[PDB]
Amino acid sequence: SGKLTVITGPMYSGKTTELLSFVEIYKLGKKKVAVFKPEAHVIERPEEMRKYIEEDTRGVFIDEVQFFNPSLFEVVKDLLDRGIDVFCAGLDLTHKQNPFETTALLLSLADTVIKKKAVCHRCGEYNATLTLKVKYIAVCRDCYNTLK
Amino acid sequence: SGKLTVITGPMYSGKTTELLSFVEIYKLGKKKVAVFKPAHVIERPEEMRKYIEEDTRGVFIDEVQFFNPSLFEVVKDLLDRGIDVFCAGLDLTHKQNPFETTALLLSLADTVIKKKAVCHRCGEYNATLTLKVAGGEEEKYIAVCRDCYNTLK
Amino acid sequence: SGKLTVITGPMYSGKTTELLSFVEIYKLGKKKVAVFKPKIGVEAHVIERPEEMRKYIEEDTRGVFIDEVQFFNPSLFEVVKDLLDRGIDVFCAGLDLTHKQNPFETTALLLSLADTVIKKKAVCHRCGEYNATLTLKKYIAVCRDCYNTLK
Amino acid sequence: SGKLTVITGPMYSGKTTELLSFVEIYKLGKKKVAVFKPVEAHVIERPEEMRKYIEEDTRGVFIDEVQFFNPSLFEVVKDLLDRGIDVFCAGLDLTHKQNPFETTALLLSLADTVIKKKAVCHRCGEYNATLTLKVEKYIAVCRDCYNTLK
Ligand SMILES: [Zn+2]
Ligand SMILES: [Zn+2]
Ligand SMILES: [Zn+2]
Ligand SMILES: [Zn+2]
Repeated sequence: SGKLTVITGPMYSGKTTELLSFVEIYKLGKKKVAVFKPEAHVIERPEEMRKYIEEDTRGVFIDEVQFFNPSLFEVVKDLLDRGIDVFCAGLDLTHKQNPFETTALLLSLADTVIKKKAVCHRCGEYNATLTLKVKYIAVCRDCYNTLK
Repeated sequence: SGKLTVITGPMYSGKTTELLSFVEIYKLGKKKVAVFKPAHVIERPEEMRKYIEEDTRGVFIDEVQFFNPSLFEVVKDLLDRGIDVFCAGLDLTHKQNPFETTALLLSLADTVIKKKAVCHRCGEYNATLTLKVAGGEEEKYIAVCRDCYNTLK
Repeated sequence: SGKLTVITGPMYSGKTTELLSFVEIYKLGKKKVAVFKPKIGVEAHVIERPEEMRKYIEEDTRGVFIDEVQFFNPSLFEVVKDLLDRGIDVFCAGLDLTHKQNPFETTALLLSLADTVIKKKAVCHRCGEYNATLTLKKYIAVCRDCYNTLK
Repeated sequence: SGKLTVITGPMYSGKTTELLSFVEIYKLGKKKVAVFKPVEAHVIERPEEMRKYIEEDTRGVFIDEVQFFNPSLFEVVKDLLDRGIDVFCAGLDLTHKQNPFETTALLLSLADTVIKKKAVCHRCGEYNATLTLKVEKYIAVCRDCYNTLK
């Protein structure tokens, strides 16, 4: 079976650079990869991935998954079932601290969860877990609460 | 502020014994804790209020799958008040669908711990799913890897 | 091949309990385990030397659990490796650093071998925060800032 | 105080880019950082040479290929943590004969966080390589493949 890794955290936490880190490890090992965003194939629906996935593909990499429809749950469970490893990067929470549904569903399915931190825009510590509106900023919980 | 740790995985993955690892650290430290299951046995997340005091430094909640998704805001508020929260629950049902309350708390978590069980079928330390099977020997629930889930279920 | 998991942290960081959390999952799963501790599966076999483990391991044994590894001879590194090569999962708990913040060598060597590392924290004795990573001095668990205020 | 993160694994498991990724997060957050090897990056022979490149401003220090530094790096890193500086180190945990690299082992002891990286196994093509093997070239392999090839 393939395994699912989900990388998550606020804006500016290094999510996409983590994602393409694994992309690099797979390419180095000479595994065939397919990379998607909402060199990546820019797609509207999760059902568009099949067209860029070959019999040969052993890794599928997905960026900004919060923006995909939740049907990506089922398409990823299917790739896993076929023995394809899947890596997904996206925001866990909105700027109002509500979950992004597609990331939540993927977090439930994940074999491995990576939570990434950012530098806090207000206090400067490497301890920021949240995204705050106004342009977007990454902040820790305490700073989020004092800023609104 | 408080930080949220979420322990999850399939049945028989040791998630309760794990959250007790955490209760104990706090007791050893002479800290006041409040422990909940669906340890006080409550029905609604809004009932935690009654058992949490001004010097409660840690909140521990088991079987989180069985609570209403309002637990998300209950926990968010505890974190903002500086109280550390530890939650254990199942991530997926025997049909491999997400439990909503667990999925919400994983989005909010500072730290996620994914637990594995022993695969009931192939024997390896690698089971991530729960499956309902015929219960003639010991309907029953078993923990399986994905390969074995697909073979059996 | 077997997998190595190492749990480390200061005193009072719940390392022993985490180790039993792993024993019990093998037990529920009907796997045969062997549990060891050093001379300072329901029995913890108290043994002096890492080479003494072989006498309690049957062809059948699928997981090996070792507590307080800092007190074992560093030969534990080769004995654990052999166990991995024979398809047996090993889980080890111990202190990473002495009360003087020097590495415990055996725990150090096991960390380089580990497939998985779990770093555990205690409640800070001075501080009250869930952030102690160090042991001090009675022994007391403390965060790095309080360790420096106290000594 | 600062916190120590140690990134480890076999060759081609992506340690260097993992470390640089943490550099980028810091640089974007407008923290002053310094990088070292056996935002300015310095090549240094001894760990004690970091001292002259750390300013009162410096909030992150990033150190690569740590298996080649003297074990004295442990106490240099301890001092930096004690002065409020965060430290990220990346280096090989095991040599190609599966003996510990001493310097990494000690930093693993000091670490607050440990990241173990995996490579794709050169022999069986899986994402499960934890070991390095001299074959002269070096390759990454799982334990099972290592023992199959020697
Ligand atoms: Zn802040
Ligand atoms: Zn199985
Ligand atoms: Zn303290
Ligand atoms: Zn292999």
